[PDB]
Amino acid sequence: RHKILHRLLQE
Amino acid sequence: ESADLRALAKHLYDSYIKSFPLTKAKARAILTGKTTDKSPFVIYDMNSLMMGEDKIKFKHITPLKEVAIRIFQGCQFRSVEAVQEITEYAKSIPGFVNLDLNDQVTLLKYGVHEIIYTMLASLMNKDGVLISEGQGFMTREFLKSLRKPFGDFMEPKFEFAVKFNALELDDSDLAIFIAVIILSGDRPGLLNVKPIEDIQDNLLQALELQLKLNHPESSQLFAKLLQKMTDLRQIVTEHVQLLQVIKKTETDMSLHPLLQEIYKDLY
Ligand SMILES: CC[C@H](OC(=O)N(Cc1ccccc1)C(=O)Nc1cc(OC)cc(OC)c1)c1cc(-c2ccc(OC(C)(C)C(=O)O)cc2)no1
Ligand SMILES: CCCCCCCCCCCCCC(=O)O
Repeated sequence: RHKILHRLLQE
Repeated sequence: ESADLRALAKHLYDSYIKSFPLTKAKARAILTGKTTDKSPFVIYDMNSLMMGEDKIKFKHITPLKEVAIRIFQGCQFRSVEAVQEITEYAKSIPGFVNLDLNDQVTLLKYGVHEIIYTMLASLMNKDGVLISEGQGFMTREFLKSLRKPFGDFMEPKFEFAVKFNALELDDSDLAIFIAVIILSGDRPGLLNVKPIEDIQDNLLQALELQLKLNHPESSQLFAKLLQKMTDLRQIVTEHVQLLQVIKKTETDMSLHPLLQEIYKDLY
């Protein structure tokens, strides 16, 4: 869950 | 000591300047006409909205519906970019990226709307709001005049903004205040509160010092500001309920998937 947020945070 | 708290303040300010293209400084220059720059296009009715489209068109984005819906959709594209900017800023807050990734998610998820309303106030006066990075100025009465429930959607944000803007914070103050909001140890579902509260404690000391130094004649600005932090949650809960209402009563629109992520399982 929160795939985009995870992506933004790990990016 | 005090010195370290000043270094934190300055580190946050520089990060803030990197993360958010349109500052409160730039916005206030535009709104007072103290800029050399061209005046923003005023949108005060449907006709003026239409004529301004080419000048407020962000990133050459074009619709593939009624005005109320199109306004809401444009507001969505801006909000998504605000979320991205706030995420980048958060990762500059010392210690934040060392937190459990699930807690980073939770902090952003509950914090971004509080910050968006804080930063929206920098773009508002009692008569309207700057849009498309200062290129347009949408009147408050025009937003009120939209059909329900859209007509009453932005009005809460204006009432907040008028009171908050009276504190006369600048970007260097806001940079720390925003970091304080993100590092809130009482967000639902946090796994490990302690290191969040440790960071917030430092941020809060940094904010108190900053306010003392930057507004020496403004007594109890720190305390006035902390009370607004508790009011922001209400504008957010209220806002979430309205979104819930429109998501049911308006099948002709839908939320960007990023905004879906944030709004779901929220209040
Ligand atoms: C009716 C003009 C409206 O513009 C805004 O409201 N804008 C400028 C904007 C335009 C396109 C993309 C991003 C921004 C705003 O900035 N609105 C706005 C309003 C606002 O108060 C409500 C606050 C705010 O931030 C401070 C911004 C707009 C929306 C669109 C639009 C463009 C593409 C769209 O794509 C899809 C979803 C595929 C579609 O066609 O359904 C849908 C709508 N084109 O123009
Ligand atoms: C949901 C209502 C507001 C959503 C529209 C975007 C508002 C925030 C954009 C702010 C851009 C940062 C610049 C600033 O405000 O200083």
